Amino acid sequence: DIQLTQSPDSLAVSLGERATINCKSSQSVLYSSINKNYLAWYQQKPGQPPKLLIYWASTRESGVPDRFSGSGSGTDFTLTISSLQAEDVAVYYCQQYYSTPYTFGQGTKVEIKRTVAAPSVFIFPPSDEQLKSGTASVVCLLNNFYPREAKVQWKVDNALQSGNSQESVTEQDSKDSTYSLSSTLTLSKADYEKHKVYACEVTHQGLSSPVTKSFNRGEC
Amino acid sequence: TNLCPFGEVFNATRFASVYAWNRKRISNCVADYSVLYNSASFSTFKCYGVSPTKLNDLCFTNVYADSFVIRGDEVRQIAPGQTGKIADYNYKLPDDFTGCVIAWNSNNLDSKVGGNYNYLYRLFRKSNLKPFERDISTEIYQAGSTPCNGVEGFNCYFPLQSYGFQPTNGVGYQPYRVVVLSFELLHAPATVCGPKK
Amino acid sequence: QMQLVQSGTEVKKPGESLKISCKGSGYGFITYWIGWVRQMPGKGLEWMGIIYPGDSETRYSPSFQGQVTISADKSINTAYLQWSSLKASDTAIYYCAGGSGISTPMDVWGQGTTVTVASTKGPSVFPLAPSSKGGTAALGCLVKDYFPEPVTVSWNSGALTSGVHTFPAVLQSSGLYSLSSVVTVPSSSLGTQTYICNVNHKPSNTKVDKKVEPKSC
Repeated sequence: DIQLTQSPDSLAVSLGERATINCKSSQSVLYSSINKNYLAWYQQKPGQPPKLLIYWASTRESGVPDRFSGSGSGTDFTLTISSLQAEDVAVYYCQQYYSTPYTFGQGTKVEIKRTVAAPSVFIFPPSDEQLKSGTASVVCLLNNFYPREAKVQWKVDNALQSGNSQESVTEQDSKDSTYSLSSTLTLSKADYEKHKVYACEVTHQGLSSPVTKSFNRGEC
Repeated sequence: TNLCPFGEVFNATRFASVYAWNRKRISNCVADYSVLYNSASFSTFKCYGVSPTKLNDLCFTNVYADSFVIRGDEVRQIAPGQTGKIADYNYKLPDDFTGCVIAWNSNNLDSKVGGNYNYLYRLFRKSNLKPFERDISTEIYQAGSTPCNGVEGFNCYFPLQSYGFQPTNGVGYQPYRVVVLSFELLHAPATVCGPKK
Repeated sequence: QMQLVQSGTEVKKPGESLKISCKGSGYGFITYWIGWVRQMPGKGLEWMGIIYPGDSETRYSPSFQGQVTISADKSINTAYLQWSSLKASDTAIYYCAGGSGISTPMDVWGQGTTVTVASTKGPSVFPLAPSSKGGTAALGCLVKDYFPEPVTVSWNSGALTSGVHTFPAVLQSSGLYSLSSVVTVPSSSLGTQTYICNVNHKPSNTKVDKKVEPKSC
């Protein structure tokens, strides 16, 4: 029973440069009859079925660019994307097909590395419709930035909020290699009408100091 | 011009008993394996270690075609890791087998009204076959303490039985023809290539 | 050559049984083994088992031994995979995948079938209305309190894709999904151009078109 560890788990590399992913198997996968290692590489993108890119360690499936290549023997294998491109961002798995049960690695995510960029920040107050139903959702948007790391702090009348908000981040944009982020503050209609200043404070690398955005309840 | 002669293996008029299984060596030709898999006239096409749809741009040092006769219930016995009369005493595959097992019914071909009795199998041997071994010996099998002297008798068996292929037989007691394509790659030239390279 | 067509998407209730199919279209199907892979939301690939339809030889992965049944019907080049009792934890996409040969690469896949086990709810849609406060300004729509995934969103009936971000859904602690779609647009557009977000939720049979505009004050 054969187990595979990939690494790294995440990998950022600049447009045009070379990504290498490693795969370790806990046992050999060499057939002697034909001198060939029984290991494949797949790529997967959202909403799509795995694509096969390389089999027998180091052979290229149809429809795969020449910049993909595989090597290795015994227990150490490598996928190499040279001249990384935009559409090459994706998750990559190594599978062994030496015997059943067949097994995959845990997956390596591959992103592009670009120059820092500060987010455009917006904030939205709850609709009036949502407030009829007794909840209040305060959204903060951070648009088109990188890198992904970014402290976002909710404040309500200048009180720091905690464990009443969730974040969500987009796929890296294909064209410009940016992310965007939503944070969302939830509280009761009662609790939202008790305070005045709703503020979202963004810290980031591309901002030399924290940007805040705010509104006062029921103004415009 | 020099296509590989899979015809004269798969469409041979007479086959061979499983104990005396036949091997054809394939060499200095180009193999069109699509002829195989685009046929609508097999019941089983089980490939281990290789994808027959992906070896017409590949080359091997040698290809072997093994041909013989068995019975329905026995086809699932030509296959790595198997045991039974045929896997143990007749024809053995290795556990790291690389190649295909192709099989079809041959009742129209290998049955008579009187009962086909020219296809034989081995019924005992003093030990299991090694992979790709072939025993054709007809020495009496000694099943008890007392030694036979090439004589059939008590606890002393002749070691081949016939199959009883009658056209009215049950679905899996009829005969199937079998071909076993096996592939090697050495540190020596290749001579067996797909039409693509 | 071979294509694998898979059965459509399934919303079941916990307890119920389920059979999904994957039908091989192409010559040579005699040589094909078919495998089943599970992908749970957000997670990697798990191989579940494989079957050779010619004689219905079946291997499983120790994680799926007992828990599912991979059958096949060789007269219609179809493979099946089936539970007798679905749990919540069976929510996932299921890909069938084929190669001529065993111990060969899986080199053809179906586009997956998604299984939901769990009950349905439709989304509330609220406007995120832009600020007044020269440059460009942002709006969009909160899509809140639905199950399960997915919703699709587009803008102006699909006539504004530029500059849009629809965000991955997150599970609220009420067990329901919420999610935001936003677009940025020039700031002089908000007097003139109309902004509608269309929200589909197939599983609940809901379609919402929502009007978005500045809050008059």
